[PDB]
Amino acid sequence: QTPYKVSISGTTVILTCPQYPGSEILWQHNDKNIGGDEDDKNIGSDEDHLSLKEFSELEQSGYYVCYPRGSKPEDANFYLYLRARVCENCMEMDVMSVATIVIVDICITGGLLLLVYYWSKNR
Amino acid sequence: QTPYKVSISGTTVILTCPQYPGSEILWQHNDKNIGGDNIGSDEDHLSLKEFSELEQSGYYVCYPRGSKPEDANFYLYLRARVCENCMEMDVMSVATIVIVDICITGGLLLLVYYWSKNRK
Amino acid sequence: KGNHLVKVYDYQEDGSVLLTCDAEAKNITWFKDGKMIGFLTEDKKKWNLGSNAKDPRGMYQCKGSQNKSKPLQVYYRMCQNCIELNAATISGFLFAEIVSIFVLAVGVYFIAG
Amino acid sequence: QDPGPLSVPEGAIVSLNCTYSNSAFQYFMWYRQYSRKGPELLMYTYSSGNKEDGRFTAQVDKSSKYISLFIRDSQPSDSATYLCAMSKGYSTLTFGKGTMLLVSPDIQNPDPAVYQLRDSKSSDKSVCLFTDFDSQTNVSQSKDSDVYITDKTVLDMRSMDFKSNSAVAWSNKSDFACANAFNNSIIPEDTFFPSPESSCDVKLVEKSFETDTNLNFQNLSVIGFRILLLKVAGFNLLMTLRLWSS
Amino acid sequence: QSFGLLDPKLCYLLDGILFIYGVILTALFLRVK
Amino acid sequence: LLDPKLCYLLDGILFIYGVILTALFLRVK
Amino acid sequence: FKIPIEELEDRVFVNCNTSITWVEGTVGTLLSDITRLDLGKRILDPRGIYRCNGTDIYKDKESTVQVHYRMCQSCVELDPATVAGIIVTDVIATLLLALGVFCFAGH
Amino acid sequence: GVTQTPKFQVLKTGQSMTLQCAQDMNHEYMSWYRQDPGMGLRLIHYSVGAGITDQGEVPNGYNVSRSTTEDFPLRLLSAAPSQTSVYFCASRRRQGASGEQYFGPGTRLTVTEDLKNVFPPEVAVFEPSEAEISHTQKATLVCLATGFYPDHVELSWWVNGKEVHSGVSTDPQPLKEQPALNDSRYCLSSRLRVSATFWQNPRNHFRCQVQFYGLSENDEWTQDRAKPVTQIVSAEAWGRADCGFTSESYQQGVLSATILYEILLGKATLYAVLVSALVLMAMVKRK
Ligand SMILES: CC(C)CCC[C@@H](C)[C@H]1CC[C@H]2[C@@H]3CC=C4C[C@@H](O)CC[C@]4(C)[C@H]3CC[C@]12C
Ligand SMILES: CC(C)CCC[C@@H](C)[C@H]1CC[C@H]2[C@@H]3CC=C4C[C@@H](O)CC[C@]4(C)[C@H]3CC[C@]12C
Repeated sequence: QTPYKVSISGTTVILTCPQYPGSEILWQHNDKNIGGDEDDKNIGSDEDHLSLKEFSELEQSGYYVCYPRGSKPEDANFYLYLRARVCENCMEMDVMSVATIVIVDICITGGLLLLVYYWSKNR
Repeated sequence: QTPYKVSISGTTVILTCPQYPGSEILWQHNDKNIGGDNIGSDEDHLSLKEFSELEQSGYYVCYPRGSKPEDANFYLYLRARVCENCMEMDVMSVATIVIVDICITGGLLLLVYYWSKNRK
Repeated sequence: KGNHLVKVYDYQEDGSVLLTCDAEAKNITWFKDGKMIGFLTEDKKKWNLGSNAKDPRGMYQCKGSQNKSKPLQVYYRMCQNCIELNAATISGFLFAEIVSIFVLAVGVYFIAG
Repeated sequence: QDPGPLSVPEGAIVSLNCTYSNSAFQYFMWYRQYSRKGPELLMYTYSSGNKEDGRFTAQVDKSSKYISLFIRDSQPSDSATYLCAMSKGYSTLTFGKGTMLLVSPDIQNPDPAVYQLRDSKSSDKSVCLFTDFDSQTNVSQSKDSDVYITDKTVLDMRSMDFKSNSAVAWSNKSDFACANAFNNSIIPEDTFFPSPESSCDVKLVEKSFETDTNLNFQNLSVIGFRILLLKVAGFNLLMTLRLWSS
Repeated sequence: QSFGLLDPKLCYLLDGILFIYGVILTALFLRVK
Repeated sequence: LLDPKLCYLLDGILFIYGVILTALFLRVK
Repeated sequence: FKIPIEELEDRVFVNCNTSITWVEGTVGTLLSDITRLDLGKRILDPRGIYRCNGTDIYKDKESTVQVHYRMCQSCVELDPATVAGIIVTDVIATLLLALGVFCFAGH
Repeated sequence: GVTQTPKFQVLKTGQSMTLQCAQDMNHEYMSWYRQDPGMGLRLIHYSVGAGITDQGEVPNGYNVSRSTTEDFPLRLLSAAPSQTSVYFCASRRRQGASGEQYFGPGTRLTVTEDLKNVFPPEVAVFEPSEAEISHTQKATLVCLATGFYPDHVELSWWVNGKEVHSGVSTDPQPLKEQPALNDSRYCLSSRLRVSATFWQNPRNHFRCQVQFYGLSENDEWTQDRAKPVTQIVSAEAWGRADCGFTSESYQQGVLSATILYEILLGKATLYAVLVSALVLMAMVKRK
C-alpha cells in the first residue's frame, strides 16, 4: 500500500492523498463534498492537500476519501478514519527527550565550573 | 443589569439576587419550587447547607411574588465542588506565606549571629 | 418561551464546556459582556469555552435573524488548587520547617564565631 | 390460532400454524409485533407453495385448510408476537389473536450467585440481585406483600461477547437479607452467598490510570524547582568554605 | 495504564545526582584517614 | 512504585547523610 | 464500500461480515467469534491498515481502511513567553555558581 | 409512511378528544383499530374513498370524517373508562388490488374518574458491589423508578453525555405494587453491565433518566401539592475505586510538593544574600 500522511501542528490538520499524480483530486467527508468551493475560509485545497484550520474533535471527525474528478464516489476502495485532539500551543514531548535535556544541562554546568577553576588556579 | 453574587465558606454556598429593591422573592431550581418552608430562604438570600455536586447543579432563578418564572431577567448556571478544611492556593496566598516565612526566619539568624558574637 | 435560548452542554470526555444557541438560522453571532467575540456559520453550531479547570465565568448571548436573546450567567468553581488540612500535611510542613531552620542556624553559628 | 407462550432453544426449527375453517380465501400474510410497538409485515403469499425471504418460509395447504410458518437458526432477537391474517377479494381483513414466542440463549459457563448492592443514601430500600442462571431455573413471585420480585431478563454485552440472566428483589422493611430473599424459588445447590469480609484487589486498580495535561505541566514545574535548589545550595557551600578557611 | 509524562524514572534520576555526591564525599573521607 | 512520596522521602535521607558526612569530614581535616 | 469502525465503552473495534486480514500496524485480539477485531484502549493511539471482503449486494468487492488516533496524552501546553522566562532563570543561576567558584579558588 | 399524533394522553370522564392520522404515499383508504388483552385488533370505522365513510365492529362513540385525501381524524364525544386502550391507524392502496397494509406507531390512552391520582416517578441508582468485581470482574448498576400513575414512561442510560444501547436490559412490562386495588401505582427497573476497569475510573459519569407524560397548562388544580406535569427525573454517580492509588491522590501529592519547594527556595536565597554581604564588608575592611 501507500498510506495517507496526517500532519498536526497547532490546531491545524493537513492530509495528503498519495495515489494520483496527474489528476484533479476531490475530497469528501461523511458523504458530503468538501474543499474547492470557497465557503468556509478555514477549509481550502491545493495540489493534493486539504488544510483543516481550527479543527474540532467532536464535530468534524470520521471518514475521508479522495478520487479523481470525473468519477463516482461509490467506486472508492480506500478510506481514512481519524480522531484528533488539538489545543492551541500544545506540543508533544516524550520521556526520553526530557531526560536528555536534564543530562545536557548538568554536563554544560560541569564544564563551565572546570574551566573557571583552572583559569583561577592560573592566576 | 447586575449579576448574581456567589459566596462559598466551607460547605455552605450562599447566592444572592440584587435586582429587585422592594418585593418578595421566590426561588426555583430545575423547575422545582425550592426554598421556603438543608435549604433556608432568607430575606434576600438562599442558603444551601451541606452542598453536593451531583444533586444541586443547574439552573436557578429569582422572580417577584406572583409573577411567572419564564420572564424574570436571566438564569444562573453553576457547577461547584466544595471541601471541608481546604484552603485554595492562588498566586497571592502563596506570596503571603513565602514573605511571612522569610520575615520570621530573618530574625532567628540575627539572634544566633549576635549571641555567638557576644560569646567569644 | 420567554426568550431564553442559550444552554450548557456538559460532562464530555475531555473537560470542555460547550454552549448551544437555540435559534433557527444560519450564521449565528455570539457575545460576551455586550461585545462581539466570535462568528459561526453552518457545520459548527457550538461555541467552545475551553476546559473547566480554568473555570470560566461571564454573561453570554447569541442572535440569529430576529433580535438578541436574554443573557446567561455561568459560574464554575471546580477547585483544583486546594490542599486539605490533615495529619499528614501538617506533619510534613512542620518536619521540613524544623530541619531547614536547624541547618541554617548551624551555618550562621560557624560564620559568626 | 392457539395462544400461550412456547419455548424454543437457541438454533432450531420453529413451527407455527393457523386453521381457518371455513371459507375460501385468496390472500395470506404474517405480521410481527414487538413490545410496545406496531405491527410489521414479513411475507405476502397468495399462491400455494413457498415464497422464501431468507430464513423464513411459509406454506399453504388448500384442501387441508391451514397455513404454516417455519423459522430456522433462531436467536434471542425473535421474541415477539406473530399474527396471521387473510381476506377475500374485497375489503375487511380478518386477524387471529396471536402467538407469543420466547427464545432462550446458550449459557456456556454458569456461575450462580446472589449479591447485595450498595445503598443510595436518598431512598431507604435495599436490592438483592440473582445473576447468571443456566436458563432452566424458574423464578417465582413473592410470598409476602412487601417484597417485590421481577422476572428474568437477558442482557447482551458486545464488548466481550457475553450474555447472561438476571432477577432483582427489593423491599422497605427490616430483617431483610439476601440469604432469605429468593426462598420461594427453586434454587440450585452450589450458588455463592458471599461474606462481608471485603477483598479489593490492588494491581487491578492500576490498570485504569488516566492523565490530564495539567498534571504533566505540574510535574515539569517540580522538576524545575529541584534543579534551582541544588544550584543555590552549591553557591552557599562555596561561600561558607571561603569564610571558614580564613 | 497510561502514565504519559509522569513516569517515576525522572524523580529517581534527579535523586541519583545527590547519591553521586554522597559517594564522592565517602571516598575522600576514607582516602584521608 | 507510582507513589512519589517514596521518591521525595528517599532524597530526604540522602540530604541528611550528605550533611552529616561533610560535617565529620571538616572535623577531621 | 465502507468498513464500519465502532466504539464501545472505551475501546475500538473493526466489524465486518467476514474475517479480517492484517496489513501493517497494530495486531489486536480476536474475540470469542471471528469477524471482529479489538484494537485496545482509545487513549493508547491505535494506528494501522486493515482489509476485509464483501457479501450481500457488495459480493465480489473489496475495501481497505486505515485507522488513526491522536489522543494527546503525552502533551504539554506552553506559551512562547514562559520558555524564555525559564531559559533566563537557568542562565542566571549557572552564572551565579560560576561567580561562586573563583572566590573559593583564591582563599 | 403513516405517522400519527400524539403518543400518550390522559383525560377525565366526560371530556372530548381528537387524534390525528396522516399519510404521504397517495393511498386511498384508512382505518382505526383498538387492541386489548385477549381480544386483539377490532375495527372501528373506515373510509373507502375521499368523502365516503363506513362502520366497523365496535363503533359506539366515534365520529369520523374525510375532508382531504391524506387525513382521517377520530373524535371521542364523551370519555368513559372503557375507552382505555391502544389505537392504531392503517392504510391500503386501492381496494384489494395490492394488499400490503402499513400500520401506525400507536397511541395510548387512559381515562380516570378523578385527576387527583396522577403521580410523577422517583428515581434511584444503586452502585455495584465488591464481591462481583472480585469474583467475575464485571460490574452491574440498577435503576429503580417507583410509585407513578398513569403508566407513561420512557427510560434511558447516559454515559459521558451520550446515550448507550449496548449492555442494557429493561423490563418489558411495568409491575403493579398491590394488584388488588383499582387505581394502583406501578414500578419499573433497568440494568447496565460494564467491565471492571471502566467503573474503577473516577472520571466516567453515569446517569439514568425517566420521561413522564402527564397533565398540561389548561387544567384545574385545587390540591395542596405541586401540579404533576410532563417532566424528566434523573439520578447520577461518578465511578469510584475503593483501594489502591488513583489519579485523585497524585494531584494532592504534586500540589503539596510545589508549595514546599517554593518555601525552601526562598530560605536559601536569604542565606545567599547574608553571606554575600559578609564577604563584601570583609572586602571593604581589607582595603
Ligand atoms: C535539599 C532537599 C533534600 C531539602 C528538602 C528535603 C526534605 C526535607 C523535604 C523536601 C520535599 C519534602 C516532601 C514534599 C512532599 C511531601 C508529600 C506530602 O504529602 C507529605 C510530605 C512530603 C513527603 C515532604 C516531606 C519532606 C520533604 C522530603
Ligand atoms: C535551605 C536548605 C534546604 C539548603 C541550603 C544549604 C545550606 C543552608 C547548608 C547546606 C550544607 C550545609 C553545611 C554542611 C556541613 C557543614 C559542616 C559543619 O561542621 C558546619 C555547618 C556546615 C558548613 C553546613 C552549613 C549550612 C549548609 C551550607
